[PDB]
This record gives sequence, C-alpha cells and structure tokens, in this order.
Amino acid sequence: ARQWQPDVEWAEQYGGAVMYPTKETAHWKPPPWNDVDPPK
Amino acid sequence: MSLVYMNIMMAFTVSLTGLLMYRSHLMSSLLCLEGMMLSLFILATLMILNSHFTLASMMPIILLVFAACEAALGLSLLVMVSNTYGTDYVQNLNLLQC
Amino acid sequence: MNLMITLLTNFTLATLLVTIAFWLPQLNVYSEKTSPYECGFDPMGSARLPFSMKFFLVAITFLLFDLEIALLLPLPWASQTTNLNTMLTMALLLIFLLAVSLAYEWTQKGLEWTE
Amino acid sequence: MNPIILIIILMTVMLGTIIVMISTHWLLIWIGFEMNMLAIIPIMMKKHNPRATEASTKYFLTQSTASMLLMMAIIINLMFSGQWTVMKLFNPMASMLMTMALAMKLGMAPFHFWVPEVTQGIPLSSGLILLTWQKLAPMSVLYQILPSINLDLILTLSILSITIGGWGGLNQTQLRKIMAYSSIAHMGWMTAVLLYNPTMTLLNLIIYIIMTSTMFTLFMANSTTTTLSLSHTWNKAPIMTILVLITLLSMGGLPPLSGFMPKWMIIQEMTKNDSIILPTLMAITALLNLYFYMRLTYSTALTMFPSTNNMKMKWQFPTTKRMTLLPTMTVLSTMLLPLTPILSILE
Amino acid sequence: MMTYIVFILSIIFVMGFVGFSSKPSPIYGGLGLIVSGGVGCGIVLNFGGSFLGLMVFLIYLGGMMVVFGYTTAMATEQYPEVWVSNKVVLGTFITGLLMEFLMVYYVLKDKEVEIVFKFNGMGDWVIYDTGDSGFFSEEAMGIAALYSYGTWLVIVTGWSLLIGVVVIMEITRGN
Amino acid sequence: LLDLIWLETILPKTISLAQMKMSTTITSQKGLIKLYFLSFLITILISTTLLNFHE
Amino acid sequence: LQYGPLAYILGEKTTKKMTENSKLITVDGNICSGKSKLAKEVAEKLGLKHFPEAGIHYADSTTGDGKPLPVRFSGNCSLEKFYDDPKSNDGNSYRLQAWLYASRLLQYADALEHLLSTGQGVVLERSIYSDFVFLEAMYRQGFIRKQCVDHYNQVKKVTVCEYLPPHVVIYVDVPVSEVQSRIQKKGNPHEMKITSAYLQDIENVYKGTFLPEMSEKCEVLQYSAWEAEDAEKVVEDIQYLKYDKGPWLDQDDRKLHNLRMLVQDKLEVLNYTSIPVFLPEVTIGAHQSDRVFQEFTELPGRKYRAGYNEDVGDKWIWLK
Amino acid sequence: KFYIQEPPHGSPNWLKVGLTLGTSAFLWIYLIKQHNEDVLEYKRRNGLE
Amino acid sequence: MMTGRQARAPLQFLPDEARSLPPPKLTDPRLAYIGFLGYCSGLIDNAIRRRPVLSAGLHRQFLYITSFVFVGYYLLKRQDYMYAVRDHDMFSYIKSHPEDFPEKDKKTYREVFEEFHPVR
Ligand SMILES: CCCCCCCCCCCCCCCCCC(=O)OC[C@H](COP(=O)(O)OCCN)OC(=O)CCCCCCCCCCCCCCCCC
Ligand SMILES: Nc1ncnc2c1ncn2[C@@H]1O[C@H](COP(=O)(O)O)[C@@H](O)[C@H]1O
Repeated sequence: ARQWQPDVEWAEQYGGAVMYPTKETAHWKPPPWNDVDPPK
Repeated sequence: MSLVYMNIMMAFTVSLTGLLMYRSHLMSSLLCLEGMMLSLFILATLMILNSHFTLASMMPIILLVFAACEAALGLSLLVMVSNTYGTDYVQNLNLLQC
Repeated sequence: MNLMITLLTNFTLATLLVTIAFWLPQLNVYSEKTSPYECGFDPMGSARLPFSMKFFLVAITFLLFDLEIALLLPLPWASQTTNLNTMLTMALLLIFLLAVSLAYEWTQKGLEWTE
Repeated sequence: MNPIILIIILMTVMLGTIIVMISTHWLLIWIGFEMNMLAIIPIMMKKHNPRATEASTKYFLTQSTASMLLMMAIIINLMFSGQWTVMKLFNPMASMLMTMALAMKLGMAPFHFWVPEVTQGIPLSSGLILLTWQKLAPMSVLYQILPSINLDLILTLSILSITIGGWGGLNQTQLRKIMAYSSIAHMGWMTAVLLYNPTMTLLNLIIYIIMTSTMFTLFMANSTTTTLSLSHTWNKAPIMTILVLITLLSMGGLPPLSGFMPKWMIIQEMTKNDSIILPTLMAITALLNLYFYMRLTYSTALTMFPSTNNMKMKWQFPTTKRMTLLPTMTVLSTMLLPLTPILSILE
Repeated sequence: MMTYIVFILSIIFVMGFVGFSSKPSPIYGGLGLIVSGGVGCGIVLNFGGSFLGLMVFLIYLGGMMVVFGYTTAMATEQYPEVWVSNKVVLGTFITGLLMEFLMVYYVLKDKEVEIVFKFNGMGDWVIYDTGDSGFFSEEAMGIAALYSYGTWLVIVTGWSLLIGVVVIMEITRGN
Repeated sequence: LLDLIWLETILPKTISLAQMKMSTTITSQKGLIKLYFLSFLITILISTTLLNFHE
Repeated sequence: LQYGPLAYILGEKTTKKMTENSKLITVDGNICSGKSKLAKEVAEKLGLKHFPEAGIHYADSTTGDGKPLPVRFSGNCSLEKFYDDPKSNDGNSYRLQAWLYASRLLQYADALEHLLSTGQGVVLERSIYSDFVFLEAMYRQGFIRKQCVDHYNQVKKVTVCEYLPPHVVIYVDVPVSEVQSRIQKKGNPHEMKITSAYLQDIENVYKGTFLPEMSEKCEVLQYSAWEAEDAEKVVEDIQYLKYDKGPWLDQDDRKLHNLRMLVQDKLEVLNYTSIPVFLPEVTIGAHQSDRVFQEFTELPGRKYRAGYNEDVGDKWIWLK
Repeated sequence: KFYIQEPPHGSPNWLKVGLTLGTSAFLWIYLIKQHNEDVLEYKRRNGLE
Repeated sequence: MMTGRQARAPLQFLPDEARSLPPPKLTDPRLAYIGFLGYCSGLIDNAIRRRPVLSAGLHRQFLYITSFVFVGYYLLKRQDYMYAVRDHDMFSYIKSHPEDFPEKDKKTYREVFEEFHPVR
C-alpha cells in the first residue's frame, strides 16, 4: 500500500564485479573495500 | 632515401614488435623500449649529422637522457612488481580485470 | 680502417690464446671434475635463484647520474663560446641540480642499503 | 607522501602539460610528455598497494610505447621537412604514427585497454588527474596538427571510441571503470569534431572536464568507489544524491543541461560538412552512456537502497573534507546551456 | 664492399635487434643490445659524430650493467633461455634474420626497394658533404651550444633528472 | 501476442539483448598486458596493410 | 579547519611534541576485572587522559551536547537485551557488537588524535585490538552466525590496518568464579544472566589469541586481581619499560602526519564500518532508515552543522 | 552553552569575513570602474557623446 | 576557424579593437543569469556543508555572486568581440570577392513556376 523501495534481492544485483555475469565473468570476485590486497 | 635508413627503421620496427608482443617477462620488454630509444637515437643522429644541422646535434643527447630517465623509471617500477610477486612476470599483473 | 685492423688483431690473438689453451693440453673429462664449486661439498640449489640486490636504489640513481656526464661532458667545448656568462650559469646550474639530487638522495636515506 | 614532494610532483605534472601547450618545437613536446608521465607515476602509487603498482606498470608501458611512436613521427617529420616546428606534419606516415601516439595517450579505442584498469587501480583524486589533466596535452598536439590528420583514421578512432566506451560501462558496478568508459566515449566525441571545428573540440573538452571533476569531487566527498556504496548516500547526505542526479543527467546529454551543449554543437558542425550518418550514429550510441548514467541515478537518487545500522553513527559527524569548487562545478555542469554562445571565446 | 661499411654495420645493428627483440633472457637481451649499441656507434661515427656515438655506447654500457644487475636480482629463472631453448624465441629469431637478409637480397640485386618508404640500394657514401668544416667538428659545436643556446633545454632536462630521482625514491618505498 | 510479446520483442528486447551481449563481449578481458599490446600490434598492422592510413 | 598539510609544511612536526609521557596504554580484562578504576588510577599517576570504555553512546558523548541520544538513533541495540535474549531473532547480538566496534574505532581515533595533537598519552579500556574477543566468545556460544564473523573480519581487515597498536597493553587475570562473584556483588539484574561458558570463552580468546599476537607488536603487562588493586606497582612497572617492539619506533613526521590527517576526519575513520554487505543483523531497510534519519534531523542541535543552530543558541549565523 | 565541544564554527572567522567583504567590495568597485572606462572609451572611439 | 586571426596578437583575452565595441550593460540578462549562477553556487555551498541554505554565510553568497558577475562580464566582452570579428571578416571577405557572391535577381511569383501538389 506504501511506496516500493528496493530490498536486498534488488540491491545485490549491483554488488558483483560486473553487472551482467557471463561464463567468463563468473570467477571475478568484487575488489576489496580499501583496494588493498593481502601480500601473498 | 639512403640505404642505412632502411635498416635503422627496420631495427625500430623489430624492437617495436618485440616490445608490443610480450613473452611473460617484464625485463625482456623493458630492454625493447631501450632498443627503441637506441634506434631513434641513431636515426635522428644520422639525419642531423647528414644535413649538417649542427644546432640539433644537442638533440640526441637530450633524447638519450630521457631514455634512461624513463628506463630507470621502469626499473623503479620493475622492483615493486618483483617485491609484490617473486617474479616480474606480466601475467601476475592481472588483478585489475574485474 | 686502422682502428678495425687493431681491434681485429686484439680479438684475434685473444681468441688464439684460447684455442691453443683448450686444444693443446690433454683432456680427461669425467662428471665430477666439471661439477660446480661449493668448497668441496655439493651446491645446495642452483645459482640461478634470485640473488636479491640491496643496492637497488643506488643502481637506479646511477642510471640518472650517468646521464649527467652526457650533459656535463661538453664543458671543455662550452667554455669556448661567445655567450660565456650564460654558459657558466647553465653549467653551475647543472652541477647544482646534480648536487641537490645527491643531497635529496642522502637525506631521505636513499644511499643506504636495505636489510 | 611528504606534502612538499606532493606539491613539487603536481607542479611537475602541470609543468609537463604547460611545456606541451606553449612550445613550438617537437622535442619540447616530447620532453613535456616525458615529464608529465614521469611525474604522474608517483601520483598513481600514492597508496602503495598492488593495484596501484599494476596500474602504474600498465600506464608506464602504454605511455612509453606512445612516446616512442611520437618520437618516431617527429624524426620522420624531421626527415621529410628538415625542421622541428609544431604545425602540420609533412608525411602521412608521421601523421599516422603521431595520431596513433596521441590516441594511445588519450586512451581512445582500440588503444582503450588501459583506461578502466589504470583508473580502477589508483585513488579517486589521481583518477581525476588522469581523466582530466592528462587529456589536455594530447588534445593540444591534435589541435596543432589537424591539417595533417587523416580523416578516416581520426573518425574511425572517434566512432570506435564512442561505441566501445558506450558498451563498456553497461557491464560495470565500479565507479572508476564507469568514469573510464565515459572518458573513452567522450574523447571519441571530441576527436570526431576535430577536423570540422576544433573550437567544438575545446568546448567538449572543457564541459567534460567540468562534469568529470564534479563527479569525482562528489565521489571523494561521499568516499564512494562502488555503485552499491554510492547507493548509501541518501541516508548520509541527501543533497549529494541530488547533485549526482543532476550531474549524471547532465553527462548523458539531456537538455536543458550543459552536457547537452557539446554534443549538439558537434552535431551542429558535422551536418554543415554534409555528414549526416556519422553524428546520428554518435548520438544514438550516446544512449548507452545515458543508460548506465541512469542506472547510477536509479541506485543513488531516484530510489533508496537499504543501508546499514552503522550509518547512524555517521549522522553525528559532518564532512570536514575540502570539497574544492564543488558547488561552482555543480552549477557549471548543469545550468550552463542558456550561456551556450559563450563557446566563441574558445575560437 | 668497403664503401658499404655503414650498411654492413647496420646489418649487424638489425641482427642485434633481432637478437634481443626475440627476448630469450635479459642476460642475452643485454648482450644483444650491447652488440647493437656498439655497432650503432660505428654507424653514426662514420657520419662525423665521434662524440655522439661514444656517448650512446657509454650510456648504454652503464645501462646494460644496471639491467644485468636487475635481471640477476629480479628477472631470474632456473633455466634461462639462451637463444634456442624456447621454440618461440628461436622461431622469431630465425624469422627476423631471414626477413632481414631477404630485404638485403632485394636491395643489392635491384638497387632500390620500397617498404613503406622508398630506399636506395647504393652505398650511403653517396650522400656525404664534399667540403670541410675547418678547425671545428660541427657536432661538437652543436652539443657545446647546449649551454649557450640551450638554456631552456638545460632547465627542463635538469629539472626532469632531479624529479626523476625524487620520483624513483617515492616509488621504491612501499609505504 | 502482439502488445505484450511481439511488439515487445522486435524493438526493445532485441536491442536490449544486443547491447547486453556487446557489453559482455567488450568487458570480458583478462586484464593482461600481453594481450592488450598484441591487440595494439594487430591494430597497427591493420592500419598499415589493410586500411592504408599511412597514405 | 585547524590541521592540514599547510600546518605540516609551516613547521608543525608531530614528533617535536612526542615525549616519553606520550604513551597510548590500553587496559584490558574480563567483564568485571576491576580494571574500570585501575585505568583511571594509571591516568592519575602518569598524568595521562583517561577515556572511559566505549558503550553504545560514546559517539553521543563526543558530539552535540554530550548527552546520550535515544537508542533508536544510536545503536538500535541494547546490551541488556543481549544479556536477556542472546540468541534473539532480531539479531541484537551482532548488531550490538558491530555498533560497539564502530564506537571503539571512534574512541581509538579520539585517542590517537589527542596523542598526536597534544602529546599527552591516552589510557583506553578495551581498544579495537581487543574487541574481537567478545565476537569470538559470542560465536563460540552460538549467539551469532558465521556470516556475522565474516562481516566483522572484513570491517576489521579494512579498518584496523591503518592504525598503530598501543604502546602498553595491561591485562588483568581474574578467574571465572571471581568474575561471577563480582557480578553477583554488582547488583545488575541483567548482568547476572551471563553464562559461565561465555566468560570462559572471553578468557580463552584473551589468553589464546589476543595476548600471543599482541605480545610482538606491543608490551603486555599481565597482572592478577590482588596486584591490580595497587596502582603504584603497575605504574612503576610502566615507567621502567624498554620500548623496543612494535611499529611505533619507525614512525617519522610523515607517517604520523598521514595518520593524523586520517584520524581527525571522522567520516573517513567510520568509512568502512558501513560497507554494503547485506547482513540481516545490521541491514536496516529503506523506510525505517528514512524515518529514523528524518527523526534524527529534528533533534535539537542536530539539524545543521555544529555552529549553525538557532534552536540551541548559535549567533552570527549570517556571517558564518 | 549547548555543545560539549567548542565547534570550529562557533564564532565567525572575522579575518575571513573581512577578507570576503573586502574582496567582494574591491571586485564591485573595479567592475564598475572598468565598465565606466569601457563606455567612455566606446563613446570616444565612436564619437557617441 | 578564426585561429589565424588571433595569431599576430597571441594570448590577448581582449585586444585593443575590442574597445571599439560597446561593452555589455551591467543589466545584461546574460550577466544576470551568471549572477543567478553565483547565487545558486552559494546555495549549494550552504547545502552540502549542512548550513542553513538561505541564512548562513551571506558574505560568502555575496562573494559567489560578485565573483561570477565579475568573471562573466569579461567572458561576455570576449564573446561579443569574437562574434564581431566573425561578422567583420565575413563582410570583408564578401566585399573583397564579388565574383564569388553574385547579386541575385529575385523573381516575383508571377514568373516563378511552382508545381501544385493537391491534398485530396
Ligand atoms: C582547452 C584547454 C583548457 C584548459 C583549462 C585549464 C583550467 C584549470 C585546470 C582544469 C583541469 C582539471 C583540474 C583538476 C585536476 C585534478 C586536481 C586534483 O586531483 O587535485 C587533488 C585534490 C584532492 O582532494 P583531497 O580530498 O584533498 O584528496 C585526498 C587525497 N588525495 O582535489 C581534487 O581532486 C578536487 C578537484 C580540484 C580541481 C577541480 C576544479 C578545477 C577544474 C574544474 C573546472 C573549473 C572552472 C574553470 C576552468 C574551466 C576549464 C576546465
Ligand atoms: N563487544 C562487546 N560485546 C558485548 N558486551 C560488551 C562488549 N564490550 C564490553 N561489553 C560489556 O561492557 C561491560 C564492561 O564491564 P566494565 O568492566 O564494568 O566496564 C560488560 O558488561 C561487558 O559485557
């Protein structure tokens, strides 16, 4: 009855490394938050 | 034009395709940029010494300066690749693919 | 012409002291005398492992300071000019910029070695 | 970084761009590009993480290859002209090599393969420097050699840049890669009008730099680097959602906004020269740029994505950031279209 | 065939470029680039640039000694590729050499050739000046003019070397 | 059939799928210096040999 | 503003005031270790500034009038409902833990700001380096999920890497039975519902994970219950320490300048506490966030910036 | 007194207010002087007096 | 286009011949719109720093308005100068090339035959 605003199911579409995940772009995890990688 | 410019431009193109086709080893291609600087040096210097345009004779020296002034830059950027990873292989530099 | 004859002579009797150094004595080849040297014991690992350079920042700055003796080298010829105070100012500017570079590399501990 | 060294390195980046802009000699153009690259590499490695080192390595290799091709074009010009003046080039081979070199330095497609990588790897401030200030020296040299630029080459580079920069940003959720493919498409727009009217090239460059500086200043002021973190801005500072709304609708080329100003004028100069198909394809292909801009406005302004609990702490702290010229750039990027005949000052 | 001496040195220049451009290993890459930069100071020394050839020899000797130190410290593998260890090194090495001697054969048989530009096939002795420069070698005078005439070039080059040192010490820090 | 499927099919959905497919082919790169500069070499060779932009 | 790069250029080096009194000291211990006076006692011997332990309303105490805001504006959580219903459906446990981690991050930023601006050392109680032991005790007791631990580890991985450890970490050995005796003598009816296994897990993550990884980057001082009653012995042991471990020794003016430029900006400190990881314990939906944000704006002294509010008595707004 | 800490913008920065008003007054008087000089130069170069 | 005009006198924002032109009025609606842009910048500046938008920083809003009017006055002067240069060069090129611009003889519609296309 109120206005629709996006939920977690809608908002997790924009959280991947890409927007349209294909077979090649499937192992791509999103980058780190401070963009700093472990030193390995 | 003259016969030697054929081979100096040929050496530029050989070093160009050597730079522009990597063999998974970054130092082997940083040599190719230095070879392109060598070929540009010899080509410009043949042109300047040929025509006796003497005031541009200081030009290849200056050219050569910026040669190492970026080559050193590449080596300063070679050691940070080879401190993050044990090797300077260019296929380790693929984190920005996502 | 004479320069290439001289270099050909030097290279010729430097490589003809080698071809009579290998082919004149009697060879006895067995696969322990041609092994590498690690003070008698067998070498642990290859010598093609990365031997880490401690003087690497000094080695990169040597590439830049070696260009300066491609710039400071025409000074015996630059002193022959007829715009001479300008030459003197630019020469002292180049040695002063090299010195400011060396002072910056000193004080930021760039001349020290790592580890 | 030591701030004296940061000041000296940024003044050296600026000095390299100025030495490209003011000099009449080809060797000094090349020196300015070398100085610009050499000084901007530590701006990219300001943070010292592997992504900045990777971005700096890729940027060094692309810009060094471009500067090699630039100096070869300069030496072939020296052969076929016996001189060094920065003007038209006296050989189509040198013209092609210098156009390739400048297209690599701009990151125009198909040499575009470094701009999303390098732009993602580095911070937002250095990404701003990359996408705005580094688009000034090759556009100077392109402004200076346009009697010798091949028409087919610069138009192929331009429309290929517009198409690839349109399709690239649709698959992105990272804001820096969005701004990088936006950069590719806009450099295609600038170089397509280069041989017809380079005043429109300068107009598109200035309006683009205003809008891109606005968007990066909004990203820095909100501390957002992804789409999904930009989507929390309504719960923290809701005026910033309005500013990114008006600026992203401006960057899509929508009237009555100032980002419609370059595009339209470019079409206005390409239909005079009896080219109708090419600005039409360019305009229709700009709808892709508009589509991922609209995606960002949906996630940020027009809807409200769910936030977290810890945002309640950030309600109690204002921004102490230097949002330098952000209201000025926000006004200039949105409300400048009634001042469209100001472009005559760029003649 | 002694009038073709600059051409012969230029063949050795291209052979060194195919040597290090095939990229076997930067040991042998440094070897090939030293050979090319040492015959390239014999190409350009026969045009009158004795100062301007010895410097591209000397700067690149210092450069390849530095590059040797780094490819022994950073760019080292257990079995370095000499010239023939990899098929992709030897294949493009033979390819560059066969194409180079192919355009040698097409330019000595026909005395003209065309790859993008047109090139003569006569020995490059033909284009030299038939006069003398007096009591000055003119390339030495032109490089000496870097201090009298080249003041802005001095300023931008010395500033670029200064900030090159500063830039490199800002990169090689890690934190 | 028409105004929920086929008129929906012909203009908007096929154009949407085409731009999605081209977007996923452009951005499917493996982030490698080697492949990018090999593409630069192929660009230079097409510009010289195939398209004649040096003329 | 007051500090920036221009102040660093014009001579204000932050090691010109770094004296031997500038020691960041964090006192740790179990729930009723009796450290609560001990830290203050250290702060009345060494001349340091005591910060109390960050509750839910620490950010309320630093901003505005300093009074605690209502809990729907700060926290949206309760420690007493965690003591009553730890396995609750609304996810109060990890929501309380995430809010307390953000509050301790803010307190540690305030501590480093005081230490680097004034040169006076700060005595903290349970800094961000010891906040994870309550998370791990809650996870061993099954109060939270593994996704909550992963969210905490991501936030900690991207926030604690930019800070320094304390100089001194003081830990107080109090056994579980003595903790329970002090809880029963405390009189708090919610706090008496703490299980024994939760206290034992706090002590285990202390002695097994926290102190063996902090003993390399700082100096531990582990006391028992009776010898922590005498503050003179503890301060005497502090004053005769040989500060040699940890990354405080290789800190020049530049690194501490970069740290001070990070630390004084509180929205950059709290930048990664609200990462877009949609976890049901901490994700507040759109309409509730809009409603609580518009109710927060209508509070006195919260509608504008901290000198621009006529309803609290700010004058000369037209010249500010 | 309401705020528990003294805010950075509790009092107006009177140096900055003085610089702002002085700069704005200088730009207005220089603009009006420039415009009067421009209309006088137009009327002199075209004789429109 | 006009790049060869401003090459004998380089980097002149306003040349000397630009003083032969009437300057914009201070009540120019373009200049009033630039002043309105300054006021909108002042409002956005008070909005993003969470000041009261209309009441706080009247000196700052006034320097926004003053700075935009001051820059925009010279920008309008250079705009009007460049369009006057465009028209001057147009008219001089038409005058110096009469053979490229013939005087057209406008026929009346009693001789001009147009095909009628009926809408039926
Ligand atoms: C045809 C040729 C035309 C030439 C025109 C030349 C005009 C001036 C130059 C414009 C070119 C782009 C300028 C911006 C370059 C980027 C500057 C930059 O990155 O500054 C760094 C700084 C970072 O901010 P901070 O938050 O402190 O950083 C945290 C740690 N990094 O700050 C920032 O990142 C914030 C942004 C500051 C600069 C933005 C404002 C200047 C440019 C916008 C247009 C202004 C209108 C006047 C000029 C119009 C033409 C551009
Ligand atoms: N991260 C945390 N999670 C749950 N409770 C905590 C946390 N940190 C502190 N507390 C509580 O804070 C109080 C500290 O005890 P005191 O020694 O009286 O300050 C005890 O009730 C603890 O259980």
